[PDB]
Amino acid sequence: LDNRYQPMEPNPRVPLSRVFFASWRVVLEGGIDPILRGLMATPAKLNRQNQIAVDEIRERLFEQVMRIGLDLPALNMQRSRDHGLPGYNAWRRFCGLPQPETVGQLGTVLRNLKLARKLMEQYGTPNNIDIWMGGVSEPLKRKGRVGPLLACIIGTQFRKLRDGDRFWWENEGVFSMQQRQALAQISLPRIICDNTGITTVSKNNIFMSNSYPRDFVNCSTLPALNLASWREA
Amino acid sequence: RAKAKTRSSRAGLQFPVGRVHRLLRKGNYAERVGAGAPVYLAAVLEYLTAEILELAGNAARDNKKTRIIPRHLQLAVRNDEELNKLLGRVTIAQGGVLPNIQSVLLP
Amino acid sequence: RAKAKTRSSRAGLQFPVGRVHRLLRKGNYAERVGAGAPVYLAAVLEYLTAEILELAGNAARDNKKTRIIPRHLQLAVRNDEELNKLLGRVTIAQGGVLPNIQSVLLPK
Amino acid sequence: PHRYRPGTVALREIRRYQKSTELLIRKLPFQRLVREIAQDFKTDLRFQSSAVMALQEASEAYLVALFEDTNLCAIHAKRVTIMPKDIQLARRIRGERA
Amino acid sequence: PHRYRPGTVALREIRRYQKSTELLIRKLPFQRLVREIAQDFKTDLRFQSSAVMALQEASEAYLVALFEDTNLCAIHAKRVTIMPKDIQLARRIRGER
Amino acid sequence: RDNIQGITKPAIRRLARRGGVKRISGLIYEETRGVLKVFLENVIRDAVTYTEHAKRKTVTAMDVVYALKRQGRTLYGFG
Amino acid sequence: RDNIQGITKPAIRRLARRGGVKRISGLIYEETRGVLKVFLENVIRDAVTYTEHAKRKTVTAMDVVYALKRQGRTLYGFGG
Amino acid sequence: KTRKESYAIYVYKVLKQVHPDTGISSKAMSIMNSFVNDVFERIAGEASRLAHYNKRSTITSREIQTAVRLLLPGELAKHAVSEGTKAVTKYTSA
Amino acid sequence: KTRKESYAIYVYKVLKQVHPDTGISSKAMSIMNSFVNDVFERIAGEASRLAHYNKRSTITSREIQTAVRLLLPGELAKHAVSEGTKAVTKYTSA
DNA sequence: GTGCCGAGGCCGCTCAATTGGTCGTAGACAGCTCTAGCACCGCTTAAACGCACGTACGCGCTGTCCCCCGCGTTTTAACCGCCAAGGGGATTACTCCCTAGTCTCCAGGCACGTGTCAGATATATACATCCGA
DNA sequence: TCGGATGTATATATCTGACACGTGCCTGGAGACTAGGGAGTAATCCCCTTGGCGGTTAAAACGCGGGGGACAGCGCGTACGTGCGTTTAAGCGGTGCTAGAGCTGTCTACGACCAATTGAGCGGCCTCGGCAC
Ligand SMILES: *[C@@H]1O[C@H](CO[C@@H]2O[C@@H](C)[C@@H](O)[C@@H](O)[C@@H]2O)[C@@H](O[C@@H]2O[C@H](CO)[C@@H](O[C@@H]3O[C@H](CO[C@H]4O[C@H](CO)[C@@H](O)[C@H](O)[C@@H]4O)[C@@H](O)[C@H](O[C@H]4O[C@H](CO)[C@@H](O)[C@H](O)[C@@H]4O)[C@@H]3O)[C@H](O)[C@H]2NC(C)=O)[C@H](O)[C@H]1NC(C)=O
Repeated sequence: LDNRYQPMEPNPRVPLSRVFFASWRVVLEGGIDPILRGLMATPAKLNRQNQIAVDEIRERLFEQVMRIGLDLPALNMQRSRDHGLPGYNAWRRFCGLPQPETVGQLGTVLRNLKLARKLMEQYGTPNNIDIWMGGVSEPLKRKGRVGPLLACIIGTQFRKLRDGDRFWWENEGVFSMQQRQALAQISLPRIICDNTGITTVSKNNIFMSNSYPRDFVNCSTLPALNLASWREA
Repeated sequence: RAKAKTRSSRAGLQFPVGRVHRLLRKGNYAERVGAGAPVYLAAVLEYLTAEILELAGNAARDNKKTRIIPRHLQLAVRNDEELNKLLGRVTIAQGGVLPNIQSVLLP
Repeated sequence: RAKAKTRSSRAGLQFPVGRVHRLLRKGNYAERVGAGAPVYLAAVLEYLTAEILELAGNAARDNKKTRIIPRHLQLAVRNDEELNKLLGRVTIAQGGVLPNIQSVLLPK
Repeated sequence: PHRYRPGTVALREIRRYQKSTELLIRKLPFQRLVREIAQDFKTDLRFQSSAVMALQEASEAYLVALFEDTNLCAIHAKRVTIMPKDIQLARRIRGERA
Repeated sequence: PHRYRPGTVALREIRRYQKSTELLIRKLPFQRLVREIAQDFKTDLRFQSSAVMALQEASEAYLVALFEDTNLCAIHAKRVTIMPKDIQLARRIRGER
Repeated sequence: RDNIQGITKPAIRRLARRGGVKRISGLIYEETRGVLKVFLENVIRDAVTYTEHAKRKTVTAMDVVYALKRQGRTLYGFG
Repeated sequence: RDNIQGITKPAIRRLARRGGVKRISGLIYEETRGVLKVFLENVIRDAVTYTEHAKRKTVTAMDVVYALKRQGRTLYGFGG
Repeated sequence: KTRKESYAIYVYKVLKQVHPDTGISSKAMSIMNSFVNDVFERIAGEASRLAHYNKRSTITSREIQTAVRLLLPGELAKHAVSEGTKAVTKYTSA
Repeated sequence: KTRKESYAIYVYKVLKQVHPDTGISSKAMSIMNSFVNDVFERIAGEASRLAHYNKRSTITSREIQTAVRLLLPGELAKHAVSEGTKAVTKYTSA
């Protein structure tokens, strides 16, 4: 997108199979400002039980730099098998969730009976369902984008990464109280305003605002990071 | 005129913004009530209701039950530290008590 | 016109009926406030104040002092069952505590 | 002549009644007690069934919480038997009889 | 070499401190503690003298009531010495735990 | 009118079992009856006051709920 | 910044004596310090919230009174 | 400065009526003012809740009487009700 | 027959949002309605007291946010504040 | 496996929420001001701190026996299914009296100024009380 | 069971500062009206509360046997109160600076208020499957 958040000619919409390992687009095609604008002002893709992954990554992944296109979900499940990860039921048991055994129980858990029939036909038992497939086939949590199993795993991992980190910014002795309060005023919109030539930037929760110009403000209204607390005397 | 649009739909909620506004206006709380107060109150009420309902549904599922009864509500409230702190002096009818036996009384 | 008379004077009260009425009207309590509510409230407040002050003055006289200090108020409050029940969750500044010692802790 | 230990059936009852939500007091005697108590405040009084039910629920919850506190007090004194002094101490510390 | 039996001076101090109304905690250390606690909530926070005094009075009254309940708990267990378990039991029964 | 005895010893024992009590002394029942009588007296007095203020001869569930809420014992399930 | 030690053992002993305590264990002082810190944290947090809502930088006695009343600890003689 | 009103002079008149010789200090006056304000707030809030429960938009003497009966315990409620009824009758007589 | 309003439709809508298959009972609806009313009353009263303390005649979003921070404990207050801020921003945009 | 009663779904309709304009006042903002909170500084000195002793007390072990728990039997009344009368809760219409609202004004209450007398602070004394002898 | 010895209440001087009185002023409470709607008072409808009856059987009361736990000694170590000597910031009093709480003057935009419109939700009525048995 250009300065007015309109499609940028030429090539406003480029297929993903033509952008993999293409740094010449970053170099010779206007830099990173249009790319950041497109990231900020374009809706993402919703995860639906009948619309999981697009064909760009499923049929034509790394097509230009390889002898044949790859299959990203197939690679995910083959990697899960390569890593020797347990099945869907084992991880449901791990997170304290009920483990379905029949097609009816799997349909009740997934809230999609036809998907349960498809999974039963492909695998034969819920215990053999790969972790990625079962995680992305579960209905999404309210105000969330992962199923209960994926939410459990991700929350546990990030809680461990936060509490187990000695140099956590909120940990005492890492940052001073004034420095912590100054850091509390940061925002990715402010970073984009400071480090690029973009003057109109989405509002708070940059990961939610996607429609121009309803949720876009001027770059000057964003509070800046006050580094005066870092002065040593 | 233009087609009517509920304020809850504009705010993206499911709790009634208009009813909350009317209750605030007729509840003898202040001389005037702002236009953003009902939206905030409805959002907070919806969030709390969703939290407790989700916990109660999880408790009901743990008991192999299809419906939510007051026992599941009590189990959801008393097993959550923050909800228990909020509903500390509150008695839920037909809720029972949390199963807990002191260690010294065990054989 | 006529010689203005305070509403407290008509009711034989030393507490302000007009001020209580104004506080009731501007206190966001109800849409309308009746004419007899301020008189009743002022009378109740005056009675409670008179009783607590009588007990505090009795305590001060028992302490051979003239002026009333918070210690006398605390003694008066805690030595009356009804007032203690009314002020159970109230902390009086510079009031101390009622002198008591458990019988087992006594030397014997 | 299979006789259980003097503590097995008590623990069984504890596990049984901590998993249910019923009312442990018979409804008719409690209703009669409520009416007898209310006779001291206003003669010729009528009661809704929901009012008596709410009173029973509140009383049962209050008694259960008081008994939990009393059990804590008894355990504090290195005992397993619930005694009236434990109830009195719990009521004092709670602020009821204080 | 005169010497008082253990317990007499304790009762004397009880009778002395149950008669006076003065604050039993030093003012400056309590002010420093209050400022240190309030630092976690705001920067460059200023305190009125009356605010610190009110905080001290409330804290002292709360601690005195807690110690009364603790003494009751210790006496219940056929003891005259208060222990942390008595404080924990009192705070549980009060509902502060 | 001796209805405080209607709360029988097995009922008090059941209420204690729900509270996790393993052993009960023989003198606990009278104390529990007295405590229950005091609590019911307070709640019923408040409810009857609420009923008289409403100019009614019938005690409703709302009166009991308000009486309990006035004592910091909010009850959910009756309005 | 270790100001919790400013509440010395003699001060806690005096507070216990005012409460009618004859004998005090050696581990009581740490428990008392922790309880005091928790109580002060709650009250001061409420007071700071009240002050911040008023767009003020000075914590007044009335904010402390409102906080204590919120916890159910109405205090007489300070403010009104 | 600005006028900050309080129940100080009225409390002094009541004290002089009760004890014609004793005085009062500033801290005791502050405590009495806080007590009066607290009791006023309690009774007014109870009366407001009573009026809201009965779907009435007016606080009358009956609401204040019921609030006093609910809050004040034992003989305090009876004596306060008697004093308030006497004051209301005297006010409405003149 | 008079019309009695309650938060039953909205609670059912939220339940279907969370648990589409799980149903609810009548007593659970009564408890939900009582809980919603109690929380509403608590927040509204705290906001009213905040407005009265600062000598304001208007209850705004700031008063509600501060009341939520004061009453709701721990992370509940933060999450509720975030949800309310998002709702207010969305309403202001639309 | 049964079935049945309570949760779920569907249709009037009506009142409460929405939409479109105005008014005036509550709140936002800029500016001054002058309390009052904060930051050194020295001197007492009262209180905190460190320490040794011994003695009273907390804690563990042991034995009694009595009080409480478990179980069988009989009695009691709780519980449940109908039936009837009716007191009283709940709703509706009229109107009238009680309360909100407004202009005038004047006196009660608040801010300021002050002085003297209850009250805080030594001081020597007389007891009050406690601990071997 | 009495002498010393430690601590405390008491009556007596001696400053002292704050509480009560006096005065000026101002703003809000009272006097005298007008307008409108909240509710007080009848009247009516039906519903849910109370009283009654009888049959089942679940539960409470009573009694008996036994074991285990509450309570009273008894001992033993230990740790906490008491007193003394050393140290340390607490407190008091003055001094200086300026941050911000508070009051004043402008102004505008936002919520209360009013009128017209319509559809959201509440009550009534089926209908079937989740759960008590
Ligand atoms: C068969 O045993 C399974 C395993 O049993 C384990 O070993 C035996 C001998 C016992 O000791 C048993 O207690 C052990 O669990 C058992 O499945 C187990 O079920 C539990 C309870 O659902 C699972 O625990 C839950 O795990 C997750 C993740 O937390 C864990 O992992 C992370 C990372 O390692 C750690 O940081 C955590 O501390 C835990 O170790 C959570 O979902 C959950 O905690 C959250 O949820 C509960 C309630 O939902 C809340 O109370 C908590 O506060 C948290 O919010 C639990 O901790 C356990 O993972 C699982 N084990 C395995 C190996 O899958 C199974 O039930 C047994 N089968 C039968 C039929 O009984």
